[PDB]
Amino acid sequence: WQVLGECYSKTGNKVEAIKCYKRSIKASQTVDQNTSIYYRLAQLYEELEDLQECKKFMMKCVDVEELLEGIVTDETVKARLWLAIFEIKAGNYQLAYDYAMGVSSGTSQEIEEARMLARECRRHM
Amino acid sequence: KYGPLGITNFITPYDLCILILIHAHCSQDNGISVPTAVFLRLISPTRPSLEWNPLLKDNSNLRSSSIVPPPVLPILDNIIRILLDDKDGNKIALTLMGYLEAINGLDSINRLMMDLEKNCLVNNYRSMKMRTTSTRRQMTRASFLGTFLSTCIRKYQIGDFEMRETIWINLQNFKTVFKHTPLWLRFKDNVHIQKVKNCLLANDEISVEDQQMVEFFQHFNNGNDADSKTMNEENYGTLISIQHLQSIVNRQIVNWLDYEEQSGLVFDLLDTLSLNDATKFPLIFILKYLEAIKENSYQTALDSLHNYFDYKSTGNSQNYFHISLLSLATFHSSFNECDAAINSFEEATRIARENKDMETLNLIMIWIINFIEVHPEYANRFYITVEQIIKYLKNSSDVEDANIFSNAYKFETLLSMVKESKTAEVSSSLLKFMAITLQNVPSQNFDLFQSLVSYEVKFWKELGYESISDVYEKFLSKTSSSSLRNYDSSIINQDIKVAFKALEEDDFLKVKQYLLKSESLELDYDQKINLKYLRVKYLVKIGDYDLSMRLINQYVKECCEEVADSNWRFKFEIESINVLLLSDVGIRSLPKIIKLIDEYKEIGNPLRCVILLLKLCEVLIQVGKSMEAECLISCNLSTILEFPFVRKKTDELLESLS
Amino acid sequence: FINRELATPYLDFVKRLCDEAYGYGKLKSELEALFLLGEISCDLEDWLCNSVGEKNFKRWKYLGCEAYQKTVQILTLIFVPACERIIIYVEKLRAILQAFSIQNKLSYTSDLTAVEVLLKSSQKLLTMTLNSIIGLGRDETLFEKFFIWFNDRLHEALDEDYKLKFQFEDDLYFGYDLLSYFDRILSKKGTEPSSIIDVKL
Amino acid sequence: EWQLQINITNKIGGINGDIWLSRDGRSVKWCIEDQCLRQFTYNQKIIKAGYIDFEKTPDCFVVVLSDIAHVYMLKNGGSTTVCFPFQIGNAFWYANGVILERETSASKPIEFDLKHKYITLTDPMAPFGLISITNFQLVLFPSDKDKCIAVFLDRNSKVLRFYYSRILSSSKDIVLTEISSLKLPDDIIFTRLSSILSKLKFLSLRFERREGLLIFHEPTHFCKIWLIDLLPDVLDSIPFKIYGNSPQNMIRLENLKLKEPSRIQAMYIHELLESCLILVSEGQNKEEYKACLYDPFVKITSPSKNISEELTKQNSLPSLQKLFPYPETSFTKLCFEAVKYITSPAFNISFIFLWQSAYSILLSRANDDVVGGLKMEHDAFSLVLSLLILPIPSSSAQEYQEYKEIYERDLFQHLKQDSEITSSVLPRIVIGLHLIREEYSLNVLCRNEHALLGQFLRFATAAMGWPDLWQSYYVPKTFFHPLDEPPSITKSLYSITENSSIPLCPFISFSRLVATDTQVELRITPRSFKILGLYELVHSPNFLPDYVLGILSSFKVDKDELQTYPLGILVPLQNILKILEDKLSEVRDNLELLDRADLQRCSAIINSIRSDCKVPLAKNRSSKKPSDIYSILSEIVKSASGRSLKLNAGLIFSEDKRFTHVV
Amino acid sequence: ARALRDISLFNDIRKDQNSVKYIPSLSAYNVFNEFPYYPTSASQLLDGKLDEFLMLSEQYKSRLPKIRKLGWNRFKPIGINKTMYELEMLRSRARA
Repeated sequence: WQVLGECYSKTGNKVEAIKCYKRSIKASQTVDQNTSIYYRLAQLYEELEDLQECKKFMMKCVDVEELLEGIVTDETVKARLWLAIFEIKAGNYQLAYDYAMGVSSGTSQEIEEARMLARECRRHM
Repeated sequence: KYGPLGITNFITPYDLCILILIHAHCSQDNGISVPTAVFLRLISPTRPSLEWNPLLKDNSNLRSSSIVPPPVLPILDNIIRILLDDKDGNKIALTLMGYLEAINGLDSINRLMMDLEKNCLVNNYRSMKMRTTSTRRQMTRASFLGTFLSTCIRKYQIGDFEMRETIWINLQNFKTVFKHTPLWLRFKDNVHIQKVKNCLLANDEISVEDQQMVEFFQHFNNGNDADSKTMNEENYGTLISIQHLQSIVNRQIVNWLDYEEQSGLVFDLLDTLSLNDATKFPLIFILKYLEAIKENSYQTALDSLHNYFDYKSTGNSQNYFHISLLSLATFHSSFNECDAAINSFEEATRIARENKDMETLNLIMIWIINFIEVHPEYANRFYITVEQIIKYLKNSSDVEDANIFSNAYKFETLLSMVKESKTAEVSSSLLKFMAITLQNVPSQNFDLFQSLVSYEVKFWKELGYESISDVYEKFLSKTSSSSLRNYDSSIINQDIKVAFKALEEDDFLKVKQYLLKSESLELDYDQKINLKYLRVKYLVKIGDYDLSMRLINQYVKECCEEVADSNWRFKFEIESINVLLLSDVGIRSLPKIIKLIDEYKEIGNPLRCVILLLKLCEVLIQVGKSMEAECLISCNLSTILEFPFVRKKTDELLESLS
Repeated sequence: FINRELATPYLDFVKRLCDEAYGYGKLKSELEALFLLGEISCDLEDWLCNSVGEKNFKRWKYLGCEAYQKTVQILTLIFVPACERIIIYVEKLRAILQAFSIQNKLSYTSDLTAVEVLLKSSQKLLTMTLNSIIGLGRDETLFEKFFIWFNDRLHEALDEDYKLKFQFEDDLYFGYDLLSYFDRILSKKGTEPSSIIDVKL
Repeated sequence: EWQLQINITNKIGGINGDIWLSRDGRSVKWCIEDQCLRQFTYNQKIIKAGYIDFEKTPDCFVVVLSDIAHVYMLKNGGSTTVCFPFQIGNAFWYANGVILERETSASKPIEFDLKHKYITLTDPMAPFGLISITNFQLVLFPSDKDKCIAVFLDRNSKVLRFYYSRILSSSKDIVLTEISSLKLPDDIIFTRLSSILSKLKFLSLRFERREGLLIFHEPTHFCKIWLIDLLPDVLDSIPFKIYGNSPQNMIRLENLKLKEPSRIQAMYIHELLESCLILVSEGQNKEEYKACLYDPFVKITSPSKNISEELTKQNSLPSLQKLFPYPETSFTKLCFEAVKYITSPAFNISFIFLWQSAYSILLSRANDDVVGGLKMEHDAFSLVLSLLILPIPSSSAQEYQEYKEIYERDLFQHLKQDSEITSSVLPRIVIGLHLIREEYSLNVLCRNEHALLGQFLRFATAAMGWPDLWQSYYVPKTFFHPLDEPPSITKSLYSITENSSIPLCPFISFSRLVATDTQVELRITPRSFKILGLYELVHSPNFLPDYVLGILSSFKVDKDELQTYPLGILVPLQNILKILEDKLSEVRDNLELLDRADLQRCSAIINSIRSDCKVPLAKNRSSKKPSDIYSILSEIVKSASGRSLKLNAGLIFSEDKRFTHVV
Repeated sequence: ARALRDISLFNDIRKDQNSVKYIPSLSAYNVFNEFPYYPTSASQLLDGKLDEFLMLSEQYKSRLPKIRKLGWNRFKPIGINKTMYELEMLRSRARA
């Protein structure tokens, strides 16, 4: 099911790809396997010009990291960086500060992106 | 004559039959020279390689300038029927029949083959003139028969004893099939068979002891049925080479697409493939596909197409992946899917770029407008506008194009007509396409030649000279239709002309029933407009104009935004004009008629100018100012009789004035 | 013009090179033997070397190609535009007479049967013209396949070391068209000057 | 041989299409009439064929195999396929989905499951749902969205269970609550589940808020109808659903009021006639079969005596459906609709019956005189009402002989014996038709039949003796009439006008004598309502020509609607728009009612900005020597192998030579 | 395939105006030696499709002398320490 969405995603059938991945999510036996699905599924909403809708799936992917005693996986690293970026536009600097510090154990480019954002939110905190 | 079919890379029993014939001809002992037409019907199908792309190319080279007889199936019954026709063909027919009787063993087969290589076939002509001591005709390798016999010789030395036994087991099977046939009864005794058989059976070196037991070897293997037969593996009833199968299939599909053939025999035999020759012969899949479209089966069409394009791509080293989508794109456009065909086409563009080959881009571009020609409503959706292609292909090159420029200008002509450009440019643009198409072979490029006729007939009909159109329409092919546009479109198109005639003869019941089919049929855009135009005309005759008036305006309004078809806009506008003036109120149409008059005066299409004149005359006579209408019609009467179909209206108005 | 400049000069070259040199009936059968069997008689090998040779062969090809490729041009580019123009003028000619038969309302009338005959005859010409263009399209196909094969035979007769570049394997029905050319070019009807097109009609 | 299917698809009224099955469940052909459209073959047994919708507004054709469903997009898109948790016996269509019943037994042991055997799916991609039942094979389900009654039969019990199923969307998707039960006759004995189901036949009927279920069994000649009245208060009552309690009054079981109800061959629903009317086939001999019509809700039945022997077959249903006539043209449709809105359903349905009979008689009488057209139904419409109002002549009269075939019909006898309806309803019909003629007088495109109404209306007045004012209303120069004065659009319009000599006068439309909301009246006479609305607003003392645009927008009047008016109303309003063609330059919404492209294009540009949609670029219609043949050909082969900016520059700067000097 | 230049007219005007990697298929792969067949010439590729008959024709032609060319090289009889490959090379020098 995951493969079908990628084909649909690569062919500009985004309206169909949403339902395809949603079918994939039920078939997965373990929640941890859904971490990759959540991030890309959220991206498909972003290109459907509705940022509010993608927040709900964005909450779930990061929350999986907490539910897995801090798995600290790569596809949550891009999740936390994007979530903190949007929260700055929302004006909630305090709610964006904890996101940057929690992702401070990623890649070289990931940590610097959050560290600079951590300084940005701590300025207005 | 039916039986299991299997592809064989060895000497098929059919092959020996030619070798039988060539032996008699070259031996010149019997004075029997087989007619040249016989050979050219037999050897030529065995000549290798034709190739035939599934779609995207129709009979670009397959069509023979001279009509050829159908290829012959590998059964003695069919072969004999060719020679049998002649009054003296019995003598030639019996010559083949006798040789097949003389050949009773595998050794005897070898005697024929050793004879030809040692004596008949010769390397080159320079040794012809030194070999004047030969009592038999000698063959050159490069000749028509020479190249064939060389291949046959090669296919005999190519295998072990395992293949030679299969030849004789199959030939005896093949020979015996003809035995239980009515024709064999007609030739049960012919005395000449014994004479010819004894000619070659001589010098047997034994007649008393070995011949007693030679028969025993032959009979024991044969199915004497006195006891249980010796058990042997199942043997095929007919053996054909790949190239021979290519000819019979290509002829069948071409005959199907648009001297008698045997459709049942060919189809039955093609259904017994071991599924491995199908891999060696991928074209068997598409033969079902063409059959599939005939009955309009969706899934059965699809799998066959996918079947064909999987075996073909692997077999051929060049990348044909960029070609698979287009055929699938054509297939979707064949079932009016349209939108799904659009998605199919886009990824074909990306694939073409990765191959980085220029020649395929011409093929992909030419398919674009061909698709948009059928469905002009989709022009905006493509990533390239139609005008960009025409500018590109006009200055594509000066060589290695041949047909591209012929394709290029016809698209401009169609666009120029739809854009209602001045007649001087349209005539010039059609002139270019006419000159280039006829300059090369028009018979071979059957598709474009038909398209020329359709445009020219349409073009001159719009000008109002049916006399010119009458000449060209006799060249328009019916039921031929074209690729990528359904399969029953011809039936629909023929039916529409029936409805229009039915409307003229006031057969309201028939046309009414047809409109019911209209709302639930899948129709091409050009067809859609005609029915859309048909309905409004029908409603006018009934008398209800409140519905039609609301209906005509919606049509013309959508005839200017969705598709910029000016010609169909004109035809709809005048219908509304007719509706108004028929209801005793045509004065509302005076602003509409005038704005078209001066507009078309600049264009210069006389048919447009005259038709509006009659409408202008008709409105002036329902006012009570017929005095000046008579004055105007008098001055212009000379130039309005030139157009035939308006004469009936023109004549009828005359008695009204009296 | 085409009869005097394109058709006749080509045919006379054929007649002089074939009938005056070897003869028609003997040539046709012997060529088929050459095509099917490769048997070249002593007399024919003289005909290729001395009668035809290299010098006339290029002339033969040059005459033949113009005999067809120029012929279609004059039919498509002159005949097609003129016939349609005649139709238009004839149609306008008919309309004018019909109107003054009514506008003048003069008691004496001139019959229009003369006009309609021209319209039908003119229509017949254009239909007849197009058929020839289609036919000459085929003739070009047959013409080319003949000489591409004829080139191999001629040079082979004059070289004894010629390497055959063209292969008959390229086409399946390469036998039929090649034979089809011979009867068109070598027959009693072909001997007539109207072999290329039906000039008389 | 091919077999046709009776009910395949829910299309709230029907769909034009056919489904053909082979001699075995292995091929499906969606032929329309004679053209084989998309055809599907399968190795497995085919259960049913769809074309139903899947709640996402699709138009998809679905075929169900034993365990696999194929769903082919027909309107737009490709194909999809779905699996199922277990084997499927049968599948039944319902509004936005399918109901699937499990395969019971196969072998000869007979074992079956009862806990859960029904699956609900909306669209192929979403997961299935489970039914819900509250206090057993599904023989029939309400496939149509409009009807909401499901019937269940359990084999051993041989009793029926009637439910009120309602569909639940965004797992429980459907809920059923029992209302009543029916006991099968003892003679009815059923024995291959479809074959068991084949003998019994069930039909779904509904009119207004009453719906009926027809139960038929040919071998035992058993025919009964179950009726329910869908009261909005009763249905919405919470105790009604959960407890299943139902009052005795709305439940009722009745038989058919036919001459020989025990000799009914088969019956079908009139597809063309959306109402409760049902086809009824009867046979008196092995070579003749008589067809008649009957209404379940109202006991009125139609004596048709239509003979058709070979048409009784199932695969010949469309021909049978097309046998009975209905007005197909677009004129008498309004007349019938007006009759429906002004007459009782009892009188209504009998009227179509008489009209159809008269229409048939005229066909037999009229031997294709010239054409046959709108005059046909109008004559049929005319003569039916004339016979209703004209007293029956003596049997010796010549007029009696020519129309005898209508006289002896029971409905005509009943429709004339009924003193009350002839006394009061007929004038109401006359008044309504008069209003239709008045409405047509506002649309100049249909003056012909407008006059056609006139002769009959004149005839109607002569038959019923109305005051000479009404009769003189048509000439250039015993029922009781409710209105003493004819209602006229024009007279009322001239009343509501400045400098009006006539006093104030209302139009007294039929919206009050119909006893129904103006929404019903709107769809019948939209032109009359609109014009009355416009000049009620325009002729206000405080009216200014700016509001007319919003007025025109609000009354849904377009350019085409504007151009069809019998002078009069058109003239000033066109001048009013002409005035707005001058002083309007500020983009004030609803520009499409004008004819200026710039303002509407600018408005379209602005609206796209506000939302953040068609930037239709204007093609430059550029336009001289024609030259010669050769020159053109040379040109194309030759072509085969900033300027605007500078041109602007010469216009951007002008009136001096400075720019050249500085360069 | 007239290329617009085989047309006599346009060819005349132009003069006046002037003033493949191979990949194996399944059938190419055989069962004995894992090396796929490599076609010797483009003639053996039929419009890019490997003709199976020509493939096996070359294969037979390669193996036929292989039986004859057996005794060359490695094989040595006993009592002759010198294989026959150089029996003919000395024989060639004997006359020459």
